[PDB]
Formats: sequence, structure tokens, C-alpha cells
Amino acid sequence: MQVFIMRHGDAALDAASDSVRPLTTNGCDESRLMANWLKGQKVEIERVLVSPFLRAEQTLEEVGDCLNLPSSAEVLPELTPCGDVGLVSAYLQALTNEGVASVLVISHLPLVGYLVAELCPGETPPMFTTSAIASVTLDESGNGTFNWQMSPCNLK
Ligand SMILES: [Ca+2]
Repeated sequence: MQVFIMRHGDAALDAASDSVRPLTTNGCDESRLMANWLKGQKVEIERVLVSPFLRAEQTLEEVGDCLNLPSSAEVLPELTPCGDVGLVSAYLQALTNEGVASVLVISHLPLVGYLVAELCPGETPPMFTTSAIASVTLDESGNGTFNWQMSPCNLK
């Protein structure tokens, strides 16, 4: 199963509280830039898992405008910045055995980094710039292979 792990776009420095911070215009542009690139890679997303924080959901919104995504997304409380990487991993292993072909995960740091290390033995947590995406190939046993990582600064 193909797992695309994405960090949300650039978010506003100020809001009433962290969970409701919106994406900046730059955050919107960089997310669409990445979405357009995934479209050129001939990528087809079957399932989408997203954090409940507004910045992750708005990133999903911007991505869905350039890339074909399923009708509904799964909002996981475990995808917040301090979510349990073990539960997210178990969730992904469940879908792999279910037969799901690909998944797009939009989350935050540091979780996004820990998730790669958790899924791919021998890999230390990679750094993620906003809107950056890492591709991982996962099998029924929960073992993954870290394929590559692409970021906005690279596409530019
Ligand atoms: Ca469009």
C-alpha cells in the first residue's frame, strides 16, 4: 500500500488558539503546487486521513481542488501534533490488510517525522517543511520502505 505522508501548509502566526490557526496565502499556494505535482506523477488516492486542526483540513481543501480525492475524509484525533504514532501505524496496517491501495495522511510535526521512523525500520525521523510529502510503501506486516520526499522549495 502506498502511503503519502504530508505536513500541512504554512499557517498564520496568530489566531485565538493553535487548533484554529488558518493557512496563509503562501500555505495555500505551496499546497496546490504539491497537489499539482502529485497529479503529474499519475497518483490516485483511495483514502484520506487528516488531523482535526483547521490548518490540516484547509490543506486537504486546497489539495482536493487540484487532485481527485474521495468524497469523505477520516478525521483522526491521533493525527494532532501530539498524537500516538502507534495508533496511526495500527490504523494504516488495518487498511493495508483491508486491501486499500493508497492513502494520503495530512498531519503535523513532530508526528509526521516519527511516523516515517515507526513505519520504516532503520530510518531516523526526517525533517518536513510545510506541504512536504514523503512516500512510503507498506506491506501487510506493518514494515515499510521510505521511497522519497518532495518539498515546495524543490519544485520551485
Ligand atoms: Ca481544479
